[PDB]
Amino acid sequence: GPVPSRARVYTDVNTHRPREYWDYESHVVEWGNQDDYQLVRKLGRGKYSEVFEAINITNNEKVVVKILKPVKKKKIKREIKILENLRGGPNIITLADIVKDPVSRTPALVFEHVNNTDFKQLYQTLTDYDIRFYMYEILKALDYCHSMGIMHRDVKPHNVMIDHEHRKLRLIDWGLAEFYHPGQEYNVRVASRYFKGPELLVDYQMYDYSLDMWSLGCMLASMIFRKEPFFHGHDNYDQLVRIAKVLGTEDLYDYIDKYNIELDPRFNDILGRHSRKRWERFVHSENQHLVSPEALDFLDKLLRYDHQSRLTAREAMEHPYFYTVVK
Ligand SMILES: C#Cc1cccc(Nc2nc3cc(C(=O)O)ccc3c3cncnc23)c1
Repeated sequence: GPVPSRARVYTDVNTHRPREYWDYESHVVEWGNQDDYQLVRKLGRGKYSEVFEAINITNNEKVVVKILKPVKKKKIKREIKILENLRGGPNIITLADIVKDPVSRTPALVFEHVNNTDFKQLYQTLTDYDIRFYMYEILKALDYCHSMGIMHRDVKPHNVMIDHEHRKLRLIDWGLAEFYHPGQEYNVRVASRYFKGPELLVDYQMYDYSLDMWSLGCMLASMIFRKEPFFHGHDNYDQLVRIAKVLGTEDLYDYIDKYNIELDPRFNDILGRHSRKRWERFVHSENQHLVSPEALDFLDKLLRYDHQSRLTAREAMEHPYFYTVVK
């Protein structure tokens, strides 16, 4: 079968935590008072919930309320336990309360409110400095959650809320996050298409924190090159082909061969042969001010087929790309 894999860092975090920490199915939710919060306006809904701006009438503060759809009850305590485990961590959104909504008959998560500028608008204006600065803030959040034995699995621009005024960043929507246990096989149906790691795309289930680092690399490439999303596939198969047109097919084969993985035969007549490209090819007069040798080398070290070969969050923070960011 497949060759097994282990995270190269934080491998045994959960192994030596108490069972209460990671056994989320045993978690007992501490309920707050649903009457404390008044819905103000609907912000949107995903496949799993509806999110509302609201006011906390005990202090008149703005908050956000995420009313979970009655689907996949297991996921509910997973997301709750992960938020409580990570609460107070750098740049991790704060879960302020949990209440039972009387209409949906489901849990409603109450989060801190972030006065953000949507990425579709924000990304048009980021400077070279802004991108390094915010990348560094994202890494703080990822090193934190990885060091706490959790992978996010849904890193994408929408989940990185940024108040550009106060230069405040929060990593949100831990609804796809999971505990990392060495040797555990996970569902590959996670992340948004454009940010799915090659591991998910070739059906390799024994992945780990390094998945987030691929997603981060996709974000970075979209920011420095001003092309969002960068790998813009039409479906999960074309997504891998798009990647292979940049990283090349030989290193893809090396990857699947290392883990003795077999490509879906559907790729037989769509994958072709492709050389690995140099990142400079994506540079032009409209994004060159965002690009530097340090940026390209950092990106290159994030976007690797082999999950074991990508920079960890901690290593990424040590990269020359961030020397110019004020600490
Ligand atoms: C569905 C939807 C939808 C569509 C557009 C905008 C938003 N806005 C916000 N979503 C959040 C989600 C979470 C979470 O899921 O952990 C935490 C905090 C926020 C948040 C905080 N502050 C301001 N806005 C949001 C949501």
